[PDB]
Amino acid sequence: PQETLNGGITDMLTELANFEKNVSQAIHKYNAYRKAASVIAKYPHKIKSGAEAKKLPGVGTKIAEKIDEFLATGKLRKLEKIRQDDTSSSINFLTRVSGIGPSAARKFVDEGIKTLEDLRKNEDKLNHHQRIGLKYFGDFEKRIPREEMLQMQDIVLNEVKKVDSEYIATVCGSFRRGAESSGDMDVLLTHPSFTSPKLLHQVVEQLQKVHFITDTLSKGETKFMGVCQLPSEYPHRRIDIRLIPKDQYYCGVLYFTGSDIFNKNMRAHALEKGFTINEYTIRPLGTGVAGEPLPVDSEKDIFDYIQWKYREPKDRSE
DNA sequence: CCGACGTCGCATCAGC
DNA sequence: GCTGATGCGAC
DNA sequence: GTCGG
Ligand SMILES: [Mg+2]
Ligand SMILES: [Mg+2]
Ligand code: NA
Ligand code: NA
Repeated sequence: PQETLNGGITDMLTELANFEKNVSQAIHKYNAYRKAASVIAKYPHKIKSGAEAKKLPGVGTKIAEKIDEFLATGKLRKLEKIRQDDTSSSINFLTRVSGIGPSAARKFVDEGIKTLEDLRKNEDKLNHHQRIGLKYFGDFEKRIPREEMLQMQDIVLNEVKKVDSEYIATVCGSFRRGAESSGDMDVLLTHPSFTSPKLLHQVVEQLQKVHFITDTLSKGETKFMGVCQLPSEYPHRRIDIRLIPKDQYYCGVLYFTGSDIFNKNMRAHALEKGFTINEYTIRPLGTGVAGEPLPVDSEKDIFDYIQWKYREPKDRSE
């Protein structure tokens, strides 16, 4: 449906969700607004009254009201006020820096650090992640055309095969769903000798060695979060690398393939057939007792157990 | 009326 | 020192 | 904020 049917409404709701999350620290109202924004975006008629909106699930008495106000006046008094408020719009802004969440942004603004310039002048009050978040603020909000993703994937598979030819790597995310662009790169790793440490680090190390990986946000025994750059300049880009055991690998690939709404929908159907699915395993439900993890050897095994027809990654927007 | 609302790895903090 | 809590980025 | 036990 064209943005311009209810775009003004969904934008109002999105911006309200952001203030809830970033300024108020009400994660649940932040999800409540997002859920209402999503259900309205998908609605194929120009909304004419709050009461009409109110029939959608996740739209309730107070969002119906705000919708009427927006229909009557082209705006919300409350959102106009919060927008112009120096403190609140700074807190909300600073959270766009990767590594600065609602709590650091509050603490910065409290001591009068409100802008990126203020951030640049005070690097010693930033932790490591936060400095990298700052040094790449602009790069991090840019999108990744599929063409660069394929070239990034060429580099990742090649270097992974070179470290040890028995690794299995799959790039997940919207890339894997065939999206024309991506926000970042998510790489899933496993190795036959890993089931239920150096295996992760050795790969990270090879990608630093050929200068693909440039910075490190965090790195553990199973997850790496970092930054990479195609050789020339291209923007710097977010890359995660996770090492999963073999018998959880295909669950990992399904989950990190997503999307969101697809996984949710699939968890929900999974529910109605007496199964649960997290990032690791699929388990039958007992009185409601999740039992032992079932064997899984492809993505398909999972879709089978729940009696759903395999879906091509292509067809997993929802 | 009032509790649920997704779940988890890593970095860094508070506190013993 | 250590453990357990909290912030943060994430389908 | 919305939903539902
Ligand atoms: Mg070999
Ligand atoms: Mg992703
Ligand atoms: Na409703
Ligand atoms: Na942030």
